[PDB]
This record gives sequence, structure tokens and C-alpha cells, in this order.
Amino acid sequence: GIVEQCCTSICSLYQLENYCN
Amino acid sequence: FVNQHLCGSHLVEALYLVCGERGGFYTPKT
Repeated sequence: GIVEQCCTSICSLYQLENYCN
Repeated sequence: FVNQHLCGSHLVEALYLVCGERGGFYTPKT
């Protein structure tokens, strides 16, 4: 997943910057 | 920057932070 990404591992500041809709 | 894991809550105010206006959190509803 892309939301699970940031919780399972570390992520960027772009991914979730596009997951706020 | 932080190098930790963000889960169920932080995630919401991470994406909604980018989309957390200029000192806001959410917009359309409450």
C-alpha cells in the first residue's frame, strides 16, 4: 500500500502529499 | 525531517498537513 508504506517502513513527503483527497 | 513510522492518525495529519491549509487541518466537513 501507499498509506501502509509510511507505517510499515519510512516514506517521502510526496506520496501522502497526493493522498489527501 | 523524521525517520520513524507514522500510523493510523499521524498518517491522516501528514497528508492532511500538506492539505492542512495555512494553519488548518481539514476543510469540506468537520
